[PDB]
Amino acid sequence: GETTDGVYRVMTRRLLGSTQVGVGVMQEGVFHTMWHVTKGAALRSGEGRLDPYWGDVKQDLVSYCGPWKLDAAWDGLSEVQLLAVPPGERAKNIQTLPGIFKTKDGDIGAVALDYPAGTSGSPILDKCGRVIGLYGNGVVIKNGSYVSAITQGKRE
Amino acid sequence: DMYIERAGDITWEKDAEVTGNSPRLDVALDESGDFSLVE
Ligand SMILES: Cc1cn2ccc(C(=O)Nc3ccncc3C)cc2n1
Repeated sequence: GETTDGVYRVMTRRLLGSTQVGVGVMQEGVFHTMWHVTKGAALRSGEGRLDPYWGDVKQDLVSYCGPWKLDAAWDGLSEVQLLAVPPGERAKNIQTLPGIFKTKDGDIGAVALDYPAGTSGSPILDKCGRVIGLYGNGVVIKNGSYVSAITQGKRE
Repeated sequence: DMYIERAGDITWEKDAEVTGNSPRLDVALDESGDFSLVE
C-alpha cells in the first residue's frame, strides 16, 4: 500500500457511490485519524491492509500499523494552519489563531473553522509544518457555528 | 469497507487564506469523547 508521508482521504463504498468519511496523517509508516471516522475498522491502501494498533474513544484518536508518532504541541501564542481536506475538494491551508477549550483537566488549543463532517482528521500544523494535532472533535456554539479542539495524542 | 487516498503533502504555506476568530470556551469532556459547553 501507499506509505508516503502526507494527508490522506478516508473513503467508504458502503453508502451511495464513494463517500469521504474523513481524513488522516501518514507519518513514519503510521496512519493517524480520529476514532469517530473509522470506529476502529481496518483500512485498505491499494491491496495492502492497515490494522488498528492503538485507539482511545475518549481522546477520539486511533493509529494504524504502529504507536501514535505526532508529538508537536501548539505554542499557545502563534497562529496555525488547518490543512483542510474537504469531501470532493482540493486540500487547502487555512491560517487561524487558536481559541482555548477551558476544562477541569486544563486548557486545550481550539480552532473556529467549519468544514463538513467528512473533513474530520484534517491536520492542524505549526510554522515548521509539524502536526500539532487534528480537526473534527469540538462543540456547536451559541451561533450554531463549529469550534474544533487541537486533538493531539501522546508519543511513548 | 474503508480505503485511503493520498490528498497532499504536510506543509506550512505562506499567505494561506487567513480567517476564524479565537474564542475562550468553558467545556466538559464526557467518557464517550463528546465535548459540551459549560456556562
Ligand atoms: C466524539 C465525536 C463523534 N463525532 C461525530 C461526528 C463529528 C463531526 O463530524 N463533527 C462536525 C460537525 C460539524 N462540522 C464539523 C464537524 C467536524 C464529531 C464527533 N466527535
